[PDB]
Amino acid sequence: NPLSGLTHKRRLSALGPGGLSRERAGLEVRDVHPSHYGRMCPIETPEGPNIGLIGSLSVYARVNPFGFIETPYRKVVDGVVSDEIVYLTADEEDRHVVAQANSPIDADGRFVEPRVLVRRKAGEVEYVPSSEVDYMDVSPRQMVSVATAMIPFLEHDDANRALMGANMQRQAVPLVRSEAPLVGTGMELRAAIDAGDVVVAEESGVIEEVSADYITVMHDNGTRRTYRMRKFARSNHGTCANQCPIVDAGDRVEAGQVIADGPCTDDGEMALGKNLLVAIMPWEGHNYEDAIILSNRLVEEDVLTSIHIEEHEIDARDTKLGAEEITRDIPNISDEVLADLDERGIVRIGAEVRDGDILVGKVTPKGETELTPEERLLRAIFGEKAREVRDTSLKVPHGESGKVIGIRVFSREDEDELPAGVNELVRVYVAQKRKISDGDKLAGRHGNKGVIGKILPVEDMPFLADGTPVDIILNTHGVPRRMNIGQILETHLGWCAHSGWKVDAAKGVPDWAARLPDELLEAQPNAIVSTPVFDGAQEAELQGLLSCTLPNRDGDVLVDADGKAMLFDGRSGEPFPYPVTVGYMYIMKLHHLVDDKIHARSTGPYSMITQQPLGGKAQFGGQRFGEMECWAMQAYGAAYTLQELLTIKSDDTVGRVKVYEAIVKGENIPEPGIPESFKVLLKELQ
Amino acid sequence: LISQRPTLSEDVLTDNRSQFVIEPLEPGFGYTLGNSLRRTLLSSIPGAAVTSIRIDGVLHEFTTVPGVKEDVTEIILNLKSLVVSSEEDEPVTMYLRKQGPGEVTAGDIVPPAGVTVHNPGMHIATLNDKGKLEVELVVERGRGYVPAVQNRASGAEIGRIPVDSIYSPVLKVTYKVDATRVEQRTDFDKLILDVETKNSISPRDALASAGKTLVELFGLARELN
Amino acid sequence: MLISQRPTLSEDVLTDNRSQFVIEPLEPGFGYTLGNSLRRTLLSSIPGAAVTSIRIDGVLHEFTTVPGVKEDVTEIILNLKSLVVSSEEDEPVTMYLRKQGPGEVTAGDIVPPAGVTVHNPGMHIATLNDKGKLEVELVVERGRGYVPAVQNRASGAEIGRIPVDSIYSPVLKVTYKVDATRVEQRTDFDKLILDVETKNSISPRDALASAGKTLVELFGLARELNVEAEGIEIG
Amino acid sequence: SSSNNSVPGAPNRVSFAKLREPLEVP
Amino acid sequence: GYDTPLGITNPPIDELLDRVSSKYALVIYAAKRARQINDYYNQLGEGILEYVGPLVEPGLQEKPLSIALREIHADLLEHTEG
Amino acid sequence: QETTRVLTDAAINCRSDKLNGLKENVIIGKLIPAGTGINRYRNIAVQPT
Amino acid sequence: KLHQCGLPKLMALELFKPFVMKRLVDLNHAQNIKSAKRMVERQRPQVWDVLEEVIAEHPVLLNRAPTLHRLGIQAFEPMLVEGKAIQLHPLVCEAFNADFDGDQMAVHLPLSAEAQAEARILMLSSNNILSPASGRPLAMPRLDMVTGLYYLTTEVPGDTGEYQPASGDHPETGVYSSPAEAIMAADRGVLSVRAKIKVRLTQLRPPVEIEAELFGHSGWQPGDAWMAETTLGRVMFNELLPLGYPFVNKQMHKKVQAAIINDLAERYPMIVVAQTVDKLKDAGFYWATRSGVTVSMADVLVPPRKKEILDHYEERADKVEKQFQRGALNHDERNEALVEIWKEATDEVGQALREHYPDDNPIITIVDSGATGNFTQTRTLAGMKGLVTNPKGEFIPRPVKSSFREGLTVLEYFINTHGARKGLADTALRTADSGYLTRRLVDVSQDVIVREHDCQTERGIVVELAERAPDGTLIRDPYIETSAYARTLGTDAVDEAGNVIVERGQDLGDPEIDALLAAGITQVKVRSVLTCATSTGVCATCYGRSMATGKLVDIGEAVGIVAAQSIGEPGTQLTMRTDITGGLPRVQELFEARVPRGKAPIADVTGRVRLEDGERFYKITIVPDDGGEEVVYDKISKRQRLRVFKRVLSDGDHVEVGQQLMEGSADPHEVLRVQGPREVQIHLVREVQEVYRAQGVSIHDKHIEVIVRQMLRRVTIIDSGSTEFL
RNA sequence: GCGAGAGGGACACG
Ligand SMILES: [Mg+2]
Ligand SMILES: [Zn+2]
Repeated sequence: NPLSGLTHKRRLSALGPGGLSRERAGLEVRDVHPSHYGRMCPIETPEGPNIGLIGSLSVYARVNPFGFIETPYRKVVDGVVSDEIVYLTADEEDRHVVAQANSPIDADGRFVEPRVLVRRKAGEVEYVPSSEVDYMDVSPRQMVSVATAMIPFLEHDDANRALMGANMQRQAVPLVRSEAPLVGTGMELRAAIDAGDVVVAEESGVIEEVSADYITVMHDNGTRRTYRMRKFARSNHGTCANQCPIVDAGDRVEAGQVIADGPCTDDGEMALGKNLLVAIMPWEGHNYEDAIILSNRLVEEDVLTSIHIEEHEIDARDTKLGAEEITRDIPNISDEVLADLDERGIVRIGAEVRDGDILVGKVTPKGETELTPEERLLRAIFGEKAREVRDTSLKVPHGESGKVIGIRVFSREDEDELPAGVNELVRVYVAQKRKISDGDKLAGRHGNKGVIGKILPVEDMPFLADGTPVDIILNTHGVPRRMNIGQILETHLGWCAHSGWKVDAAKGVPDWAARLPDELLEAQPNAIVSTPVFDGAQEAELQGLLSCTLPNRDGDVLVDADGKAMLFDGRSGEPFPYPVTVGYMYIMKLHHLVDDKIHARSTGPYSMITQQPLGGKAQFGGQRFGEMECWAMQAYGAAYTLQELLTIKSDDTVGRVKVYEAIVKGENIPEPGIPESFKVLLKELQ
Repeated sequence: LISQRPTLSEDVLTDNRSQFVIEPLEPGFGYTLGNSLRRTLLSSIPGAAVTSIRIDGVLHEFTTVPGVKEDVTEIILNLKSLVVSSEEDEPVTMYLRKQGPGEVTAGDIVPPAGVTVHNPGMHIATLNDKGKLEVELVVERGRGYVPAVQNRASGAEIGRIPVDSIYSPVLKVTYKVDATRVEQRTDFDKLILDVETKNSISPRDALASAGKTLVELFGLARELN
Repeated sequence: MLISQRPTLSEDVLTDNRSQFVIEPLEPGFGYTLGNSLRRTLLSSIPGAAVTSIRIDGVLHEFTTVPGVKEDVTEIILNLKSLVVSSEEDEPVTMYLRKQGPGEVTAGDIVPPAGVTVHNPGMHIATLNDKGKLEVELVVERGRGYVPAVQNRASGAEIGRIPVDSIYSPVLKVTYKVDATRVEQRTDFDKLILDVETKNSISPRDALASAGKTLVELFGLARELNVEAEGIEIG
Repeated sequence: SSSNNSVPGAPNRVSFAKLREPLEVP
Repeated sequence: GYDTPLGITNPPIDELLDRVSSKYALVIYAAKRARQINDYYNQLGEGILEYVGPLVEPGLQEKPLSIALREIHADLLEHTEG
Repeated sequence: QETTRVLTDAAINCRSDKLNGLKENVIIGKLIPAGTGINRYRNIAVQPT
Repeated sequence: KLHQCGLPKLMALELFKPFVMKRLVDLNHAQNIKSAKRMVERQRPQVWDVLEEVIAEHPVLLNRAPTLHRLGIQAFEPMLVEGKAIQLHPLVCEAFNADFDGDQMAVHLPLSAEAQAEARILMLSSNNILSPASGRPLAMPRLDMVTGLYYLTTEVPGDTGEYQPASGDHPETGVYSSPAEAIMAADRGVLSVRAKIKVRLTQLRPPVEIEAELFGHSGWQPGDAWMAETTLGRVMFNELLPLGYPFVNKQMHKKVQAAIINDLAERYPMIVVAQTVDKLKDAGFYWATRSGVTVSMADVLVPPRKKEILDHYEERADKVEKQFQRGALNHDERNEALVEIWKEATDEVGQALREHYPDDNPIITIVDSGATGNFTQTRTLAGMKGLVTNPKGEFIPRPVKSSFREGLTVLEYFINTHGARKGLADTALRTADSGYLTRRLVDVSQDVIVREHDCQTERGIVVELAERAPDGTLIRDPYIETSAYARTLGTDAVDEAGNVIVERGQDLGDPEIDALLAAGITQVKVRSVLTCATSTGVCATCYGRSMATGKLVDIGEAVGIVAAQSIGEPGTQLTMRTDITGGLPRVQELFEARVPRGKAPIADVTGRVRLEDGERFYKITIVPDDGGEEVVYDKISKRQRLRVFKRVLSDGDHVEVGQQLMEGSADPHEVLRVQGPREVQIHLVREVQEVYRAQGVSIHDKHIEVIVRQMLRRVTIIDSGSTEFL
């Protein structure tokens, strides 16, 4: 997604040539030094064995010519917070004294209270009168990075769950629709146009022509430019890279305007996921311990579905016996599989394929072969070629299927650059519209990850008095003990935005709305809003906005002032005896789909060095039975199962075949022999 | 013992939705019946919807017709809101052709006899001077959600674009019970069901079909002795 | 449309008045849509009869105990409440109980007038001692469901008569569950499993038959709008 | 001044911000 | 009391335990009997040796070990420890 | 642990393994001397009564 | 069900490929084996049928790395399930430490009849309820189930349907004839499930006191009838328990459920316990949905008195800073003062939040039902974060003062990040270290397995078992579940030379301990693994009860690996202390027999002591009573502190053979040399248990005893005699 | 069908 590409850039990796490695990395270099403020985000970082070593630049940070990381600051003079931005490194920062970003200036640069929270030289935080303050942060969210700046209500989340949300915002797959978030931040738009994929007009003009493939703009003076759209391009991690125009033939577009969208962008701004109706009750244990239960609508209406393009490769090369050729003519195979193949091997565009289907009909010289003596003398009389070959064609791995997008062919006959010894090289793209299924990982923005336990039908889902089913149900026991109470506030503000609101300005304005900006006292339904990171909607403002939540269509407030609602059970019919917290939450589809995870092996390739089964899902591979698992088996006392797992399932090269035959024939299992790996150990000791 | 059997009164709020009122239901048989009908409506009301489309200029769902602003998948998504009502149970095919600039809408289809489109005003796509759209849709009767039938499952050609089908005329069902529950114990429920359909069939037809399905289903309980 | 797989109905007797009915294979999710409806109709759609109010001689204000009986008022009300009766007259019929002297008194002493019957005369109600005399007049009527103790709306219509909770229904307890039988070949058809337990008055099979009758009436009230409709038919 | 104004085709994403930003993001 | 067990838990293990000394003994007991049963079935057509194939009413296609464990439940077998 | 030291000093001492431990019988693929692997149960004979 | 696991058909087809091949070749569906192979590879439809046919009654082992303990791998009965995710029973999660936020699990297929029998008997999930470490249950309801059951069995006074006993005007109007009538009244909106009613129950054993009061001796309960003041929630719960279990009638906190399931595991067959646990799971989920427990902004109440107390403690902090600026104290002392006053302030704010919160609030209900979380997380959520640690471990004396509901500011959030990242990195490194320690323990104690039913050795360790109190009482020793429980007596117990209380060879379970305490005796001589005289391994009787099964250990149990895994599981969960090491490194150096980094010399002879308080060094001398020599001491810095007893070691005090003269961690080598193997064994066991209890983790001692036994197998030689020995 | 490197997921806060 664009966010991941943007965040990989601006990343600061503390490890590499000339730097400490993981094993050499201690437990102090990974901390958050007080000098990281404004120069390296303390939230965003990998949570594996890379904590602290890998980070990202803050939003406002700039690199000094020498290499140090500068940060802008508003210099305060004579108690007046001027707008003369000056960039300071860590040395200048700690030499002088810096005040906090959110201080109440009296609209002229003078603070209200004498004591303001100030950062001193050695990282200390104290209170100082408004006489010694020498510098001020440009704004809040100067400490966070781009990925973390997109988490609404960040100042209510905890560092652990904020870190998880920042890490997970870089993993969402691009959906097909990519609706913008109802509740977000001002960082979405800038993070989208700077990500690069959003096609932007460099110079203003008037749109001349628009189509799916090109957008031709006419400039003010003579020159015309046909921006070439990038449709269905495979990204590095297998996702789609569609760009769709968002302008028409009559529009005029200023320089720097978003002319077209990218994968996860909706009319310019970042859109990593979809807003679904969320309920926060424990529903029949299907959403138990981080499990999430979706509605079948998300499958019916394609709310959460993503296009995944996989790429396969095969090369025909000059072999010792001759050359390798790709032809429809192939050694013995039923002719029906040739139906999809074209006249010259590779399959035809738009052809569905499944596991075991042929993508590139390929043959190679079988090898030196012996004719029957009569056949050999007859063939010597003929002068006939052996015509032997052995079929070895590109077939998709197990658990793959979908339409074929593109066949890209490279040949020496076409005068291309190929590796030496390779005559032909053909790429085949296969796409699949992966729906949302059981086990697929879903996560909001505040670290509420979870697989999909069950996808109930639309009928048996809790529905408000209006009759709208709740699209997802999250467990309530996961919220309080993680201190990520921004998902609840995001839920409340999402409901407020979806249903709109109108503050009753009949008698002035309510006190809680005194500081509310104008043109927020009213908001029509589906009114997208934004809460900046460390300066956003307060709790009081949320309570007020929930007080006035103008009725949808009839005279009815589905969600009362407490943010909760009266929900009707989908199965029993009777309502739940207490109101439930309902709202709209922006949840996403992480790139941890089940179809990429499931694996099963009963027989596959073996390691030639030691005859254990191969490893991994790319090959067939068998799940490792490590030392700890054997310790558990020994603890149980199961001697025979341990012998089975270690002798005739893995290494008894003479035993595996016998076991296969015994099970096929139904006989008793043969007794295990001696593992081949022990023989390897013996030979090495010798 | 309250000797009164229930009834059914309709109230036409608008064209596409109406409120039915069943009373007097037995105390406690309110919410229960309302939900037992809500499920039937949202699940098993048969209808018609597009099953697969074919565009001459494309071979799969992941490409673009020349000229059209949308892409084949966008056109699929927009052609997922086409509400239809076929009479003949067997599959039927209806064509659509547009040349030159203009907005291709649901009103430009040419359905054969029996079948028809009930929302001509929907926007399907937009063309330009170079635009040319020629799409034939296939409509089949069915019920509930069935995902797209695979090309290789049938003997379909390369140009076929199967589309997942959702046959469900109903759109939104809710209910509420207003029980008197007087102190004199002459209590009863008053089920007010509210049904809204997507223009394919009036709520009367949907509720009648649900009642037919339930009457026939519960025959087993009655048909025991 | 043709379902292509007719649901069946089998049973497995557990006691003289109890059963575990099985309906299989119902459509997905046609296990909860009808399970709860059948449960509710069984509980509160099968007419029955029971006591509604009782007056005891010798007690007018002291609602705790009764003279000449080793039990107390609460015990007597509990015993009478769990008493099975069948009747045909709609208006509240009155019944008489009278035992003089010591001994024990069961449900066989109550004299039933014409029409009203007791299906368990052998049910101990109380005991008497020291030449004790018990004389109690009951009110029994027919209806549905479970009517709580009706408040004495009349100021002095029945000074000696106190109302009581009443169990009109014949079925005492119903539970239900579902399953996911044959997920793959049969595409997850549900298996409704009802467990119904009823008073002696009727076997659970008859209770299910009556529940089906009333359910078909209520759901056919919906069917009598557009008879030329389309819907699922078992055939 | 609600919304991020210095971008032409900005959807009117009203904002709750109380503090003006002297410096736009780099 | 033991409610009707199903699938892999039938017969109840705790009742089998009284028919042996330790859980491990039950493991090998049942496994050897299962080898005997499978061997009877496998070579029933020819001259079966001392293998006494099933002793309790076998299921239609009851897995060997299940027949064995049920036999042990009904006290239809004897064992001699190592 | 310390494969080199223990292996080389065992070589010098010409020490002999008896193969009756729990990890030694797992490397060579034999029944562990524990639980269902001990001879008290490995050799139990069962026949119909 | 507890013995079942879902399995996607796409995985079951590949796992069971040869089995399905054989089965369908037998059914003519494929002529020969190669045709069957092609059929299954292309997945023709009827394959699915045959697959189910074979998969029935065929266990499969589920495993989740890391396999920390024995229950990590368990055998489940598979069944085909649509989708591609292994549907796992919730109650086994705590065994696997598995949460459904993206975990993966591996499935293995046993083949031979021995392997299938082992999976069905030894490893079946329904046969593994109790942990092998301390015997506490692990298949019990947790989280949603606990919340549901706590809502079910809790009693709310003043609720509709309550039993009001007012008389004279009309009856009580609260009694019900049967649970059937009460559930009928609850289905109608009359009786709340949590209302105090009086039922007439006739299929549930009464509480023991009622049992003795009404029936006396042998009331057969399924037929009889008895009145019970209870709540229909409790009545419905008690239908989940076995028939014979007495009516409980208590609010089902998590601890109460633990006691109940422990009683079921001890007194009933494992099948009954498995079925009861499954029914408890079903009821818990069903009544968790109806519990209406939700978290919302409105329900996260803030303490109304925050401002006043905050101003008070801010004034105190201002005073401390003011006197610091005047030179009243150094910076260390003023940091201490700020930390102290702010710790007191945070504790007070927690108290005020606790007192202000209602009883039935969702957050307070979740925490107080034992389901999840501790009250500190609620205090931080509403209230204030409190003090926050610097990266070095010191406290930032600011401190943070905004609750996560109120929203932290930029600098407070920055300060919080310190502790957060520090915790994460610490977690990873500690995981690696505890893994290494587990490997070392497993490799040092694997060869300890039960071999003999009983060595009949008369030796045996002693256990305190509720020492006397100064006023004179039997105050139970707090840590008895680990030491005295699950051991076999070595010698009989008597009181005042009276009748024998418990004979030699008794299991010594909970009833047995209650008998001991009632008799007034305190100390008990119980056999252990330290004293077992078996040549190879350990005798079954000395080991005692097997924690998992509950009965005496078998003759093939590999108790060594069980003990190693038991000691290595709570690893990855020990936190250090803010010098005497007291975390996982303390365990590592204690089990490695290292010279402690904080040695505190203990004496070697009794008698009066000439104290020589040394400055920059120290000097102690104990007047020997043999008089041999007052073993002199030096090099001990003037840092350690004389140990406190009875009084803290004083000039002329009468020391013992092992009185820790100073403060610190004594050395096992020296204490062994000076006292003997008995005392060194008790020292090691005591220190390891103390470290594991600093974190409140319960391990039965016999695992530590196995490890300590494996330490002291060897002896050093001083004189070779005349036989080959160095 | 091996090795190195990179990224990533899952792993007790009483
Ligand atoms: Mg996890
Ligand atoms: Zn012993």
